[PDB]
Amino acid sequence: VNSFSGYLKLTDNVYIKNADIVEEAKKVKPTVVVNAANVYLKHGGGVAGALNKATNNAMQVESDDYIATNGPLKVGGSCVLSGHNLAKHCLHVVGPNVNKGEDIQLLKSAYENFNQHEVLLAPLLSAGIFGADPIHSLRVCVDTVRTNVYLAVFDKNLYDKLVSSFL
Ligand SMILES: CC1(C)CC[C@H](CO)N(c2ncnc3[nH]ccc23)C1
Repeated sequence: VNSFSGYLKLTDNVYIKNADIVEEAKKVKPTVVVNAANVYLKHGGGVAGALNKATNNAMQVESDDYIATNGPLKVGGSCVLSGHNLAKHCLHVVGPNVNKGEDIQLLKSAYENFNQHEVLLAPLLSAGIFGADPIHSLRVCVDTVRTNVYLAVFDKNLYDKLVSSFL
């Protein structure tokens, strides 16, 4: 039993809700919140920009030190950093950005990072400003993640379309 509330159950391990991931994280304070990161951990917009703003830019400061030490992530890769005031940990995961020409096949590799954590709060990878089809992203999530994932979908219209079209 966990403190996630109001989710629709899609499968044995995947749950979905129309919610702002920032507000969800502040309420639940989960062990792991997933960020829709880029390889440089530049948290300028979308989910990443919103999460960073909620940390008063502490996420960006930590991220800049991480990159200075380690260099950029791989597309499809991830790193674990602090969750600041939002969660214990933040799993920064890089899904392919279709608006940069990146291979959508890497979306499965991106979701595989979730399997290293027993429970996560997460957005749909590569959705929003990353330019991928969110229905497809949900399909890959369900077919790849085996741990317990609680998906927050910000757009209410998009949430209803994902539920109604789910197979
Ligand atoms: C374009 C979106 C409405 C759809 C998919 C992603 C990840 O779920 N989106 C978010 N989902 C949940 N919380 C969020 N906060 C800021 C953006 C955001 C944007």
